[PDB]
Amino acid sequence: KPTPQSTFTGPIVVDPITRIEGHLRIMVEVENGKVKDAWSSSQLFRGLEIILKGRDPRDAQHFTQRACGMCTYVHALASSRCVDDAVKVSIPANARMMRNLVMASQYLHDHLVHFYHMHALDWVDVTAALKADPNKAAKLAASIAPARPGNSAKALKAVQDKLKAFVESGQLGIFTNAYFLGGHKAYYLPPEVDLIATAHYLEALHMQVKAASAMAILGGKNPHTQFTVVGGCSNYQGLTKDPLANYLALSKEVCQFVNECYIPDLLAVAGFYKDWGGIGGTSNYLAFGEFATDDSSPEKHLATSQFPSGVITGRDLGKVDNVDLGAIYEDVKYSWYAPGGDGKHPYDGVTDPKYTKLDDKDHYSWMKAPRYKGKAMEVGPLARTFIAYAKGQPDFKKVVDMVLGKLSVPATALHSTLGRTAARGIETAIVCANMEKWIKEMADSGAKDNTLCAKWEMPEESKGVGLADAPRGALSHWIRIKGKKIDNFQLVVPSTWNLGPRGAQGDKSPVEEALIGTPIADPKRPVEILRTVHAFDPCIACGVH
Amino acid sequence: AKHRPSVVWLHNAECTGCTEAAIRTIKPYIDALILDTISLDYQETIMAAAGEAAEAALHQALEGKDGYYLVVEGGLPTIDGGQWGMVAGHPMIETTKKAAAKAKGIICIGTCSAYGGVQKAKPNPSQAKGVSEALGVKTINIPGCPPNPINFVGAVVHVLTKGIPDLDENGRPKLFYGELVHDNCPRLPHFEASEFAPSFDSEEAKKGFCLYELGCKGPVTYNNCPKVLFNQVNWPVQAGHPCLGCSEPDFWDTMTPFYEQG
Ligand code: SF4
Ligand code: SF4
Ligand code: FCO
Ligand code: F3S
Ligand SMILES: [O-][O-]
Ligand SMILES: [Mg+2]
Ligand code: NI
Repeated sequence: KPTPQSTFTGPIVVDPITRIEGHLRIMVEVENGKVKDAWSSSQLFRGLEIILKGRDPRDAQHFTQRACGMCTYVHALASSRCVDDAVKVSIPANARMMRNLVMASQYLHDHLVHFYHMHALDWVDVTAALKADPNKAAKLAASIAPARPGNSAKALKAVQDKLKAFVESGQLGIFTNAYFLGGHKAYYLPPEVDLIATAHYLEALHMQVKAASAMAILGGKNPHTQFTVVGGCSNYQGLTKDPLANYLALSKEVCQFVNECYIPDLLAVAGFYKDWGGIGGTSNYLAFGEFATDDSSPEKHLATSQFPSGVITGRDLGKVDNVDLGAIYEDVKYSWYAPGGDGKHPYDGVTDPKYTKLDDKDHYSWMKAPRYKGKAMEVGPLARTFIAYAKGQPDFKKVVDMVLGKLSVPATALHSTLGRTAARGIETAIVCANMEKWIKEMADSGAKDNTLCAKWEMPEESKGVGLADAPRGALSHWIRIKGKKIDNFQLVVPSTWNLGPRGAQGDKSPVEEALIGTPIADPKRPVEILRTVHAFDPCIACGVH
Repeated sequence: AKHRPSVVWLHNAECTGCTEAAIRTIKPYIDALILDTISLDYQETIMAAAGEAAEAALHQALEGKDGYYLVVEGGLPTIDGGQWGMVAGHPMIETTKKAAAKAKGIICIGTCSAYGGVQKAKPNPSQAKGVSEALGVKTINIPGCPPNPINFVGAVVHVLTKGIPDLDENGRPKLFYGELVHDNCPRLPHFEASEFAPSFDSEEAKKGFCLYELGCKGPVTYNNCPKVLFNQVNWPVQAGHPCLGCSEPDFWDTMTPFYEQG
């Protein structure tokens, strides 16, 4: 140490932000090598909310699922919950269990892909892996992870040889112009750790396939599930023995990789980048919760979520408030929408696109700015972890403390880009610890009774909300039904919360705030920006829709 | 000749489900594909470079002496001179136009790039278009929302090793899109027998009755889903859910309401 930082004063623009879903432009002002101001500028509008107007509420889930194929399913889920609430139907227990299991599978797939295939290349210098002695690397792996044949010297040599032949070809493909090429002051890992991380990167490419297969057993296919219907689910087969046996067998494989590779890799990296525990923190966290034992209504979801709901303000872990769905609103002051749209509760949501120009400081994103009682809210794994931790949820309490110990850091160190990164693994491990219980619960239940869908009636006029905590955080779909058709349909999506622009008071969003104080080792290659941005796991297609 | 054929992959107005679908390939797995078979020279979802470095990577690929194949994901938003969809400060339509110009071949992965997709559904606020419509050139269309990785990687390999595969009237390879979903559906005997589920809770649904009365578009949809399945395990009708017709052009407007045949 300490943290490398240049003397750079001037603007930096990073467009495209790669290794995210969707099209993001980040603009920063740097002074003396640290970010002093930031702008999160979403670069694509599609307008699903506009498209949904006048349509059959039953169609909504199929349209809104295409908000994003990275977090596939979650919008279908939120839409189905939303419509179920609007028609006042209570889904059968089996439907609740199946919908929640699919969410679980989505968490596993999503977090595994994000860490390795989106995030790791900010921390891991792949070309440095070619400097590693494979025997020295095998030894280090034994000292930072469980025993596994994949971490043998022979297995790490084969990876190195594959990578070497690739690099020696001159066709670097996805590594062309990487920020780590030729070395970079902000990359700290020993070549041995780079080799290990890179080996797992390749394995994870195979493992995500299995994670998706497990999900498709219940979901019909992945990406873009097709088993939810108003009133529950269609997939009677997903309640039977052999499919659930295969589902559990695939999930156990996935979870073994989470525990053998992902968490150990996350902790290894975390140990080297401990300075990142003082970088990229925010203050307010919101979760709708997930994995409820009672999904009969949004209020029951909020109250019975096994990953609990709640609101933390000012890092005050002694005061988790209940979620007030009436206190959610979206601003458009700094967004590419017509004037007069500020402060709208999603039931009164307005989506009226109005583009101005690139880098217009008054209008600089296609995302709305969701606010809660006036406050920007961080959502996602870190928000969930803090809320669960503050509430004494036993699994979260155990895992957070395992992490705080291994890293010898106080919980306050989690209010950071490192915490945000670590939180994602923490919850992945907890989903994993719960799979067999959840699967068994549904197997037993579906054996006894295979009811999966409830009877319901389309009302003439109504409204509903569907809540979910997607892999990236608190997701809500809000419908108004009039003449049995969609009158208003608004999505308020985790990346909207996290990566939206300033609100009506000119207050920075969580990513914008997190970026303040980012040191920049090399302005030509600002990986630090990527580290923080990527830690939020941005989805611009989600955020803007 | 040791050189791996260069592939440039552009993301336009898309949800990334097509990128996600491609990486579900197992014949070969994606690592093998990009290490042994092709040179994936630009792909925003997974590439290391960002910002100007990513933009230089693209330009390097487009100027490659051996040329490149273009994969396009997403439709093209054309309103306000293409400015509702921008990368690196440039309208998506401009960049795709430029990449297409010298491309050896253009593969549109997904219904969005093939035909316009979800953002083109009425009232099409962004004035989104399919690639062929936007650029005025024939594209190889691998539709579906998303397509099966079998169909995309299949097409990709075919193009590089064999040439342009035989295309149907909507530019879809006949290898994959030459048959109706319905003609290979295990529920076909129920359809023939007029045994339809009237609702998802019905005993008929529980018994695996045909889903036509519930809006299944299998009978008007060309795709290979029942034959090859997804993720090696399932497909929508097997999961008790009607086909939405997601491989047909403009299905968001032609196949809706999804739960009706009206
Ligand atoms: S075709 Fe479907 S899955 Fe592919 S980018 Fe478009 S909306 Fe997403
Ligand atoms: S479920 Fe659909 S594809 Fe199968 S027989 Fe019935 S109408 Fe045809
Ligand atoms: N997780 C996720 Fe996608 C985002 N942001 C959603 O909802
Ligand atoms: S909805 Fe699409 S994925 Fe196949 S089953 Fe129908 S064509
Ligand atoms: O991913 O949202
Ligand atoms: Mg919205
Ligand atoms: Ni998403």
